[PDB]
Amino acid sequence: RFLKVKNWETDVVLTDTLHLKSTLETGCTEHICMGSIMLPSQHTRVATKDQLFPLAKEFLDQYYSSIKRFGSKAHMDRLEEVNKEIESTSTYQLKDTELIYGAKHAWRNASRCVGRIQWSKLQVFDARDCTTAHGMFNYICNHVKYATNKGNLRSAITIFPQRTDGKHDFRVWNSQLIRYAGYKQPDGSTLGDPANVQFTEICIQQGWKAPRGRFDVLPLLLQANGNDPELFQIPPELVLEVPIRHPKFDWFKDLGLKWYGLPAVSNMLLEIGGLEFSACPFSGWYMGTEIGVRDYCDNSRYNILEEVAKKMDLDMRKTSSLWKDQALVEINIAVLYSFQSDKVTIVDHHSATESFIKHMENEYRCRGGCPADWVWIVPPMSGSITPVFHQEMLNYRLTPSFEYQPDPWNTHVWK
Amino acid sequence: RFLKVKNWETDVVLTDTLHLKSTLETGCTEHICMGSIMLPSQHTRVATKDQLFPLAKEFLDQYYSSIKRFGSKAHMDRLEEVNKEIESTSTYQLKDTELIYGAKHAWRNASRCVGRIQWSKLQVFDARDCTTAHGMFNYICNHVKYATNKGNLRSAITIFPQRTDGKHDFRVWNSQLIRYAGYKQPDGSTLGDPANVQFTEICIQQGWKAPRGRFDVLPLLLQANGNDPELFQIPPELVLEVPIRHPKFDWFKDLGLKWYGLPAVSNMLLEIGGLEFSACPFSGWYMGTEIGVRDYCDNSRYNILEEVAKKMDLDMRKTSSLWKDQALVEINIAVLYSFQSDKVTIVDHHSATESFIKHMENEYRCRGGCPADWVWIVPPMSGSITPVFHQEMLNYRLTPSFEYQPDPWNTHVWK
Ligand code: HEM
Ligand code: HEM
Ligand SMILES: Cc1cc(N)nc(COc2cc(CCN3CC(F)C3)cc(F)c2F)c1
Ligand SMILES: Cc1cc(N)nc(COc2cc(CCN3CC(F)C3)cc(F)c2F)c1
Ligand SMILES: C[C@H](O)[C@H](O)[C@H]1CNc2nc(N)[nH]c(=O)c2N1
Ligand SMILES: C[C@H](O)[C@H](O)[C@H]1CNc2nc(N)[nH]c(=O)c2N1
Ligand SMILES: [Zn+2]
Repeated sequence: RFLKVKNWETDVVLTDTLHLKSTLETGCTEHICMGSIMLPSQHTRVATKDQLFPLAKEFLDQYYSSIKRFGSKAHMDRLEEVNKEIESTSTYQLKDTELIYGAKHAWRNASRCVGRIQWSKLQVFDARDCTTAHGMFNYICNHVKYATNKGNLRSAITIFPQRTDGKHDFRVWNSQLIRYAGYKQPDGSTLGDPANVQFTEICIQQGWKAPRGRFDVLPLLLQANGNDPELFQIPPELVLEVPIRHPKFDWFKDLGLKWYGLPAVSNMLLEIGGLEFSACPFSGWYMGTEIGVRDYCDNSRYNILEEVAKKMDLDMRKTSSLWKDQALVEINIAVLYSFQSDKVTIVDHHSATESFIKHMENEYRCRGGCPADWVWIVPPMSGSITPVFHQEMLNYRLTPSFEYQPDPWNTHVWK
Repeated sequence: RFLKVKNWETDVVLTDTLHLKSTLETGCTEHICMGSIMLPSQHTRVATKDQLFPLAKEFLDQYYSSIKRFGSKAHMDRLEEVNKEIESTSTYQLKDTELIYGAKHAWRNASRCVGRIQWSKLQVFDARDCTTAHGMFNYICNHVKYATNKGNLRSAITIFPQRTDGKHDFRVWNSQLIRYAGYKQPDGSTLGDPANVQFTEICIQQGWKAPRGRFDVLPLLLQANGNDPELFQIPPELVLEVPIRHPKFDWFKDLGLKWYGLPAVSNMLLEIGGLEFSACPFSGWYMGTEIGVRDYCDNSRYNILEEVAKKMDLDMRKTSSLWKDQALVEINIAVLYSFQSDKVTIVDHHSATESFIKHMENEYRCRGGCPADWVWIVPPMSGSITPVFHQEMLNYRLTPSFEYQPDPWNTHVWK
C-alpha cells in the first residue's frame, strides 16, 4: 500500500502511493508478468451509460481537487449537472478547461512516454465542433503549423468529437500525421518505409497517385462522423523535414536520408471521464533514437545499417566485430547533428532520459508516484549508460489516458 | 490458459502453455506490474516439514516424467521412499540424478538468463559430502579448473550441502568466485571495482593483506556448516585473465584493462524439490556486454567512458555528440577481440540474443513455453538491433530455480 522503487545507480529511493488511485488493469497477474507484451488487451479499446457517471464523478473529483476547489459548491453543482445530462443524453460534454486538464493528464499518465517532463506545457486544440473531413483536414493543418513553429517545436493535441454510438466516429486513418510511404517492389523488397506498405496501398485504393519514391509524405486519410474517409495532402510548406548529414563523414549526405521534424501520433484513443475521443492527434518533438535507431535501423523499417557500415569500411563478416553497433552510433550522431544544425527541436536519449528521472522525482513528491514502463522508457541503444536503465519503475494504468484502438479499416462498415 | 507471445520483427507467434505449471508468484498484480523491480521479495529467500512433500512430489513427478517413466513403480516407490524419509527426518536427500536434473532445470527456468540454450550441457559437481571451509575451497578450485578448461570454458555448478536448521549453512560470501577488489581512496574515489568495496573491507576485517591495486583478485570467504567463514586465495594459475586490447587503437593497451575469463556466481540459492542449497556456485562464459558495458561503463563500476573518449579524441562537451555511445562500442569491440584472440570462450550480444530466440522456439515446441524476463534478456547496449528487443516474453516463476538470498554478513550470528 506504499511501494518503494530504487535507483541502483544513485541509491535513491522513491515511495509510490499514487498507484493506489489506480483503476484499470495491467494484464499481469500474481503468477504471470506480461510487462513485455506490446499491445496488451488492457491497452486497447465500447461503453454504456450506467458505468458513465462513476467515471465522470472520478474525473471531476480530481479536476476540482487540482484547481484547489475540491468538494466545494462549484464542484458539487457540476457533479449534479453532468449527472443530469448523463440521465438525459446517456453521455455528456466536457468544459474547455476539463478537456485541457484531461488531455494533459492523459499525457501525464502515459507510462511508456519518456517525454512527460513537459506534460503541463501541452497546447490543446478543441476540434469538437468539427463535422467533416475537410474540417478535420483544416484543424490538422493548423495543428501541424502551430506545433512545428518553424522548427521551434511545441507540444499540441487536437481533439475531434467524442464517440457516441460507435458507428459515428471521427478517425485519422494515418498512424502519424506525417509518415513516409512504403511500396513493395517487383522482387518483393520495399522502397520507402516498410511499416506503411499496408497503409500506402489503402491510400492508392482510395485514389492516391503515388510518386513511388522513398520519403514520399503520405496523404491524410480522414474519417468524419463515421463517413468513408477522404484523401488530403498536407501542404508541403507545412511538412518540415531535416536532411541527414554527419559532422565528420561527408559521404553521409550521399546516403540521401531525411526525416520529418514533427512526431504526431494520430491513431490513439483519448479517454477522459469515461468519454472516448477516437481522433486526437498529438505531437511533440523527436528523441534522436526513434529515428536513428528504430526508424533507420529496425530490420522491418529502412534497415540502413548495411549501407552505413559498408561506407564506413567496417568488418562485416564477423558478427562480433560489432559493425552493427558501430554504424548505429554514427547514424544517431547524424540525426542529432542534422536536427540541431537546422534549429529543429530534437532531444538525445541522454538528455531525455535524465529529464525523465528528474520528472519522476517531481511526480513522486508532488503527486505520490509516476507510472512508468521500463520496457519502453529505456532507449533502444546504450540503455545502461542512461539513468533510466538503473531506475526501478512501477507500471500502473491511471486515467485520463491514451489507449490503443483497432485500425479503422478492419472495423469501418464501408459505404 | 493458452497465452500468445509475438515477435514484432518476424511476425512469429509462440503459444505458451508452460506457464500453467507455474507455481511461485511474480510480485505483479492485476493493478501493478513490477517487472522492473530488481530484487522482488518473491525472488529472495525458511521452510518447514509440512510443505516439504508436495514440493518433493511435484519435483519427482516431473523428473520421472522426463526419463519417460512417469507414474511407474520406480516412481511410486521413490514417492513413498521420500515420503517416509520426510516423516522420519523432516527433510530428505536427492539422488545424484535428481540433483543433476534439478540443477539443470533451475538454470533452464532462470528467466533473466539469456544463456539458457546450453542448459542441458551443465556439469554438476556434487559437493554434498563437504564439511569444512577447506573442503569447500578444494571443491571450488576444482570447479574453477574444470569450468575454465584453459579458455575452452564449460558450464558447471558445485552444490554444497542443503540447508537444514538454518544456523548450519554453507555459504560462499563472495558474490562471484572471481571478483576484483574495491578500495576507497583518501579523496573518497575508488580504486578497483567499486561494487566490491564493502566485501573487500570484510576480507580485510578477517585478515586479508590487500595489494591495494586495481584488478586484485579477491580471496574466497567460505562459511562451512554455519561456522565463521575463512579466507582462501584461489591459486593464481587457476584464475584465467584476458588483458584488453583493441584491433585498431594501439593506445587501448595503455588503458591497462583486463578481466577474468570465468563468470562464476556464488551467492545464489538453488531450490530443488523444496530443498534449499545455500551455496551452489555456478559458472559459464561471458557475454561481451557484461564486461564492456556494465563492468567497464556503469557509473558505479569502473566507469572508464571518460578515459576512453578522451583518448579517442571525442567531442565531450555536448551530451548530444554521443561520445558516451561511441566509446562504449569500441570498448565492447575490444573485450570481444581480446577474449577471442586468447581462445577464451566469449559470446557477443548479437550471437547470444539470436541463440536465445532459437532457444525460445525450442522451449515453446518441446516444453510449451519459456519463462523470460525482457528487462534482463535485452542486452544493455544496441538493444533494438538485437532480436530479443522485438520478442514479447512471458515471465513466470518455475521450479527448480535459483533464488536470491540475503548476504551472510547481515544474518550470520557471528562467533
Ligand atoms: C514532447 C516531446 C515528446 C517526446 C520526446 C516523447 C517521447 C516518447 C517516446 C520515445 C516514446 C516511446 C514510443 C516509441 O518508442 O515508439 C513515447 C511514447 C508515448 N508518448 Fe511521448 N513524447 C513526447 C510528446 C508526447 C505528447 C505531447 C503526448 C500526448 C499528448 C505523448 C504521449 C505518448 C504516448 C501515448 C506514448 C505511447 C504509450 C503506449 O504505447 O501505450 N508524448 N514518447
Ligand atoms: C553459459 C553461458 C552463460 C551466459 C552467456 C549467461 C548470460 C547471462 C546474462 C547476460 C545474465 C544477466 C545477468 C546480468 O546481466 O548480470 C544472466 C543471468 C543469470 N544466469 Fe546466465 N549465463 C550463462 C550461464 C549460466 C549458468 C551455467 C547458470 C546456472 C547454472 C546461469 C544462471 C543464471 C541466473 C540465475 C541468472 C540471474 C537471474 C536473476 O537475477 O534472478 N547462467 N546470464
Ligand atoms: C508525440 C510523440 C513524440 C515523440 N518523440 N515520440 C512519440 C512516439 O509515440 C508513440 C509511438 C507509438 C509507436 C507504436 N509502435 C507499435 C508500432 F509498431 C509502432 C505508439 C504510440 F501510441 C505513441 F504515442 C510521440
Ligand atoms: C554463469 C553466468 C555467466 C554469465 N555470462 N553471466 C552471469 C551473470 O549472472 C548473474 C548476475 C547477477 C548480477 C546481479 N546484479 C545485482 C547486483 F547489482 C549485480 C546475479 C545473478 F544471480 C546471476 F546469476 C552468470
Ligand atoms: C516485444 C517488446 O514489447 C517490443 O519490442 C517493445 C519493447 N520496448 C519498446 N520500447 C519503445 N520505446 N518502443 C517500442 O516499440 C518498444 N517495443
Ligand atoms: C532497475 C532495473 O530493474 C535494473 O537496472 C535492471 C534492469 N535490467 C537488467 N538486466 C540485466 N541483464 N542485468 C541487470 O543488472 C539489469 N538491471
Ligand atoms: Zn508485471
